Amino acid sequence: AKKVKIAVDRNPVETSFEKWAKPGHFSRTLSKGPNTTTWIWNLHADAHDFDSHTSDLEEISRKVFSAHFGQLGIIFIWLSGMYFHGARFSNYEAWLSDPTHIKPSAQVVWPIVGQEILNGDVGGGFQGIQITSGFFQLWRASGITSELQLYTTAIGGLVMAAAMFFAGWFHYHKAAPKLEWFQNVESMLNHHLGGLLGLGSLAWAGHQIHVSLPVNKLLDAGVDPKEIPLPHDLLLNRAIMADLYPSFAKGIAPFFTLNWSEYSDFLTFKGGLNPVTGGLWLSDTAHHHVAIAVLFLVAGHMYRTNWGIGHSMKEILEAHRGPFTGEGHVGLYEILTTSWHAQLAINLALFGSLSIIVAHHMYAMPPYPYLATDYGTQLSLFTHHTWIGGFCIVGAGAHAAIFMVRDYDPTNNYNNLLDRVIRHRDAIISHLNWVCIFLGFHSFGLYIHNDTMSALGRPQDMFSDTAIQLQPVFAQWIQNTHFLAPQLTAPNALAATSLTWGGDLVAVGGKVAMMPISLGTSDFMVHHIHAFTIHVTVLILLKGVLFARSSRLIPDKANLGFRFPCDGPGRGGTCQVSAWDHVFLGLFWMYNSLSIVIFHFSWKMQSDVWGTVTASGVSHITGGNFAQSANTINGWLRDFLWAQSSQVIQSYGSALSAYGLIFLGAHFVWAFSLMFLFSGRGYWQELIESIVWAHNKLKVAPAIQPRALSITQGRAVGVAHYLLGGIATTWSFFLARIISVG
Amino acid sequence: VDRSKDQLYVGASQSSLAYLDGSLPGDFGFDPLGLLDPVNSGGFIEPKWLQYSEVIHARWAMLGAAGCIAPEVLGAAGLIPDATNIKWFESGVIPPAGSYNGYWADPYTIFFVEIVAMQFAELRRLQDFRYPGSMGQQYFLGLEAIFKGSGDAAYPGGPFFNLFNLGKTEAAMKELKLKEIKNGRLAMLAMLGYGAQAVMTGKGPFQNLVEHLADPVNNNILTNFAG
Amino acid sequence: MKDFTTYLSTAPVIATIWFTFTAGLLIEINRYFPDPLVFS
Amino acid sequence: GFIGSSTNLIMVASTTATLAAARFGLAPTVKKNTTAGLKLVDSKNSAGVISNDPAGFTIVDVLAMGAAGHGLGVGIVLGLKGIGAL
Ligand code: CLA
Ligand code: CLA
Ligand code: CLA
Ligand code: CLA
Ligand code: CLA
Ligand code: CLA
Ligand SMILES: CC1=C(/C=C/C(C)=C/C=C/C(C)=C/C=C/C=C(C)/C=C/C=C(C)/C=C/C2=C(C)CCCC2(C)C)C(C)(C)CCC1
Ligand code: SF4
Repeated sequence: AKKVKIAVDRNPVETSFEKWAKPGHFSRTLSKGPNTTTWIWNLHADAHDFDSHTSDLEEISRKVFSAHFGQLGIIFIWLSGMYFHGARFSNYEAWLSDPTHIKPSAQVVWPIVGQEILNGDVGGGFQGIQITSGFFQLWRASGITSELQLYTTAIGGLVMAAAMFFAGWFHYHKAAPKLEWFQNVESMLNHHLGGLLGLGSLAWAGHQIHVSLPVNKLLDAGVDPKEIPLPHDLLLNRAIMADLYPSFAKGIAPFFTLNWSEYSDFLTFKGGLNPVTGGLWLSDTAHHHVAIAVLFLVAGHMYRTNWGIGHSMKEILEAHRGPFTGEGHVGLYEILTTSWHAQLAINLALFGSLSIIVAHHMYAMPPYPYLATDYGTQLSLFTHHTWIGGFCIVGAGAHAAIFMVRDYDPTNNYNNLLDRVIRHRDAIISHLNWVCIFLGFHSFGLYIHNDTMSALGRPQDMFSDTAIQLQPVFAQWIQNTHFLAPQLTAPNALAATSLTWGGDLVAVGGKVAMMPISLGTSDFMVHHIHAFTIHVTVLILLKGVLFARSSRLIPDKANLGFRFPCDGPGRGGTCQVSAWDHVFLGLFWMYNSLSIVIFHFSWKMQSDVWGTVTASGVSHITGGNFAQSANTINGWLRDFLWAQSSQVIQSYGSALSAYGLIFLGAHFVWAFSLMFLFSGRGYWQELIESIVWAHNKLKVAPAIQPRALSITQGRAVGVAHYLLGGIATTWSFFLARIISVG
Repeated sequence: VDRSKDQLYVGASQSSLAYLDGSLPGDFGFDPLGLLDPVNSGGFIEPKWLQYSEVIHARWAMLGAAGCIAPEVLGAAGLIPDATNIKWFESGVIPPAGSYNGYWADPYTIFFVEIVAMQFAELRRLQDFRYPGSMGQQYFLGLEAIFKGSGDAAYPGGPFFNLFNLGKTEAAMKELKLKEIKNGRLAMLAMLGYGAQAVMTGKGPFQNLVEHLADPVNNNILTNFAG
Repeated sequence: MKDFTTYLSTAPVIATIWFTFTAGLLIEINRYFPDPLVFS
Repeated sequence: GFIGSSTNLIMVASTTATLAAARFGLAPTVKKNTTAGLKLVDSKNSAGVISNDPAGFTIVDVLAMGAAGHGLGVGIVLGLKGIGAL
């Protein structure tokens, strides 16, 4: 058995600026220099396609490992900037005193060409752009009270950024791991589960118990931020902590004697929300992170490394075989330890799915104080993390297909699961095709039915709560079960996990933090639109993966590569047969689906959750008009788009006028993209010929011959501008709307 | 780990015995994580740096273990005034834990002298490891004659670092290197003991010993969890 | 150093420097001569 | 008086049982993995830790069964309190 050990090569690559001055050095095709403008685009498209530059897996792995330190270095610079701008260009200290009546702001524009109008009167004796990232609420939760603490974190971030960039250089040019080091998947999982996640959660729980809880307890009691003891005083003076939490008078003895009930004063199971801040109890989060730490530290001892005990991941996979699936999971261990693309396909799929879960769980169970009543931050965070998840999921389809074309090998996959999936791909795709048509007719068709009946003056014939009803009874049943959990199935929980299940609302600063969310006919219809749009996106992406190597149309698609434009006008025309083109079409459908998801979230929250609380009751921002209007297309066009676009198109002359400009700018970029999507390069190349003639006539023709974009780049440019314009349009529309009425 | 002396300690493994041949001082075959394996080694994880670093830690720890308890012992014996009878963590190294005012300058003035003094001492020592014998070449007020080293970074020797030229024979020098490393490893663990006991108890190392002897059953780590 | 100064002469780097300079010149002119609509 | 109490007895019993079970071939050890059928079988150990114990009981077994015993004991101790028995 190979011993798990450190293994590197000394000084593999000399540190020199020689190759910086030789563009295209990394590739044998491009290293000879440009002859046409296509070279310039090719230089950038191939820069990070490491496996296309060499076949040595060790060389690829080292480039991946150091590229990751580069990414981490950039993230630390980004984080350091956020903390720095919070320390130097914000109203955080003023906000801490009056969180409800002050708008977070951490960007200040210089006065030039009249742009200082963008420094709005956000409160706290401060002028600047109102941020929606939620950093103020994160900083308060961690117990930060002064600009000095923010400033010190920013310095430390730069030190970490330098360390990351040093590590990247060091581990590529000085001590580069060997291929066998990377292939210790058992050891990597043990460290990333027990160490990265387990210790990280334990350490953060340590910060929460000793810093976050004491500081936030005094803040929620009305204590002034400057009179709260500094965090190190809490650490060094057990007496101060024992005043806040009496169990601290007993030290760590209850933990070691298994008298864990003593810590019930700061390790709780309350549930619900803190009625002062509108966020989760921090004593609940601290117990959460303690429990998570134990779970992951246990998980980190599962795999065998060097001492006999533990599991062989190869032995687990090979054991799980059944009558219906041939050889089963044989060969997957080899694939997953030799293909980065296979690993990236799985990791992107779940990381993206995880991001979407974060979006849902954070709106329903707001973990930060004063997050719930900052409607601008709530809408932004949900939208942001939904989009990241969608983009990541599409990347999973792309890199699964890349594995299919480049790394898949039939000799190692005979009658196993991967081989058997390929051999009934027509059955898989044909059925998924039918499901999409069924879902399309019976979900979007219901809206078309409703629009027609309403236009004909037959409202009694519509699918609606006051007419033919479509109640989501299954979702309604689940809500009731979760609302009653504390009584029977979660006896030790004081309250339900979320107020969306049912019960009483929580109001903070005269506004609704969270309240029960009712599910009617309109909610039934929109959920089956979501089912429809997701299934089609899967169809496009899955088809690209399963037919990446061949089809009945192109029997030898694998030899044509992952990314090619077509195989000619023959066979009736074969434009966009390649797997890359399926990712291209999948992006549009991913954009179409997640647009409706966030429109669903925006309208539902404004109509039925968010609002002001007074003696007369709760008045929602749009007055509960989602239920009766959201069941027609005209309802969405009128009551959502037309009505709620009032803020953005009326923002000129105010601090929000930048959103008005971007709103129009994004419409422009979107329409600009249709030029690339609708046309073909053959037209543009012929146009460039005439323009070249004019430059020749004047002796000003370039030496690098102008060329129209390649067919594939024309598509890449088209979708990139389509997405940027479409998303940036909704971005401006959301922020101008919510920062104004929120 | 097997204390005392043994042919091999508890953690010794057949894997570690491939490269741990006993030549190095203190080689008891204890390398469960295999950090001294020469094959495919690099960076700071290599036999020369790791062995050099252990000796360096051992020597600093031996000074620290004796220095972190000496003021309390001499203060108890009355050999020094009670004003200087202070716990090692209250001397000003950690001002939040307490500081001593009465030095001829503030600790930040003293610290600058430490930086300059240690930069010279440390960077010159580094150059002898990177370029053996290089510290005996360039002029250093005539002191370069004692900075030639010996080819082994951890044991420079010479007319000063080996002032009384002890360990003249190979067998004698080998015996002394073993004694240096075993006292050093004991001191390193003692320093770790001082740090943990300070956090656990808040008292000095000498008080902890006195109280444990007074009533061993009621004074120990198990009873120090509570208060 | 020759290679590094060669790297600084590549098109993207030259474009960055030149446009940073050109933008700085235009911004600074509008800082000292604000709101120019006509030539007088 | 923690020593001799119910919690102390359970923790000592659980850790002793796991150490005893592993040492006498009643639980998996460093030199004995388990198959899919829950049957002990000679394993392949990369490190090959040395032990003078007649049965080849290494320090890793002590750590493995010590941790397993503490998990078993802690679950029982907290479990019995949950139902009120302890
Ligand atoms: C000053 C130190 C230094 C020097 C002289 C070199 C030199 C070299 N490196 Mg090394 N390297 C360094 C630092 C250095 N490296 C660091 C810090 C890392 C960790 C990230 C690496 C990681 C690394 C890898 C993984 C590889 C090299 C390679 C190379 C060779 C080609 C470099 C090249 O073409 O760069 C020109 C490239 C650039 C200028 C791109 C810079 C990208 C960085 C991350 C900054 C991007 C930030 C930017 C803001 C991104 C957003 C842009 C947006 C705002 C528009 C060459 C021998 C390559 C090779 O072939 O080696 C044999 C190779 O594969 N290096
Ligand atoms: C990783 C997370 C973490 C960390 C770092 C801490 C840290 C701390 N906790 Mg907390 N705690 C945590 C998680 C954590 N806790 C969790 C999850 C819980 C819930 C069960 C608690 C519950 C809890 C309670 C109830 C109490 C603490 C207390 C403490 C403090 C004293 C601990 C103690 O007695 O240590 C004992 C000894 C050690 C930890 C060993 C220290 C070893 C040192 C660093 C060695 C240094 C050696 C080196 C050679 C020195 C060189 C010196 C140089 C100048 C030369 C300490 C600040 C106590 C306190 O007073 O809080 C204010 C306290 O009453 N904690
Ligand atoms: C962890 C994430 C991750 C990683 C490490 C990679 C890595 C890789 N991908 Mg994959 N990919 C990902 C996510 C990821 N991908 C996602 C989320 C998607 C879905 C969109 C894809 C879709 C995808 C495709 C379709 C392809 C790859 C390809 C590649 C390879 C070459 C990349 C390259 O050279 O880019 C060079 C980088 C550029 C040319 C810059 C692109 C910038 C975009 C177009 C616009 C950015 C706009 C910006 C965010 C906002 C506006 C700024 C502006 C106003 C200034 C490389 C192995 C290529 C390949 O062939 O692999 C074998 C390939 O064809 N990826
Ligand atoms: C509004 C624009 C629009 C419409 C209506 C469609 C419609 C469709 N697309 Mg397309 N698509 C669009 C834009 C649109 N697309 C764009 C812009 C792109 C480029 C990115 C694509 C790219 C694309 C791909 C790549 C795929 C689709 C797919 C589909 C089908 C999904 C299954 C379905 O719902 O079938 C049912 C049809 C509908 C829901 C449309 C409306 C049906 C009406 C309401 C029925 C009326 C019936 C009535 C009796 C009419 C009588 C008329 C007269 C004879 C009297 C469907 C035919 C997928 C597919 O084929 O899946 C099998 C697929 O793979 N589309
Ligand atoms: C993804 C992160 C990562 C990974 C997987 C590795 C992996 C590796 N590194 Mg690299 N390294 C990294 C990040 C990483 N490095 C960074 C960020 C830096 C810059 C500081 C370096 C600098 C670096 C150097 C200079 C060297 C390595 C070496 C190594 C190898 C041995 C590591 C070892 O012995 O660790 C085991 C750990 C130790 C021996 C002790 C580390 C103690 C640290 C400094 C403190 C504790 C850190 C902890 C995570 C957080 C503490 C929090 C709080 C309690 C204070 C191995 C291939 C060595 C090598 O090439 O060997 C052939 C080597 O010489 N790395
Ligand atoms: C590296 C280890 C180390 C370090 C960093 C310290 C650090 C400290 N010790 Mg500790 N100590 C150590 C080891 C160490 N000690 C050891 C091993 C012992 C046991 C012998 C002691 C015994 C000890 C005692 C008894 C006391 C300290 C004290 C101190 C503190 C004040 C130091 C001072 O005043 O120096 C003063 C400076 C010097 C001694 C060096 C003189 C420098 C001049 C410029 C040289 C002039 C040379 C010239 C040619 C004249 C030579 C004359 C000669 C031939 C007669 C300080 C926190 C004191 C304390 O805690 O006070 C509150 C204290 O009372 N230490
Ligand atoms: C017979 C004999 C002997 C003896 C021995 C002994 C006496 C032993 C002991 C041993 C022991 C006595 C051990 C122990 C161990 C322990 C451990 C290793 C522990 C662990 C733990 C853990 C891991 C925990 C965890 C946790 C936490 C922390 C929290 C909560 C949760 C849990 C519980 C999970 C000798 C060798 C002398 C000689 C020969 C014969
Ligand atoms: S139109 Fe373009 S993509 Fe389609 S077959 Fe012709 S050349 Fe290929």
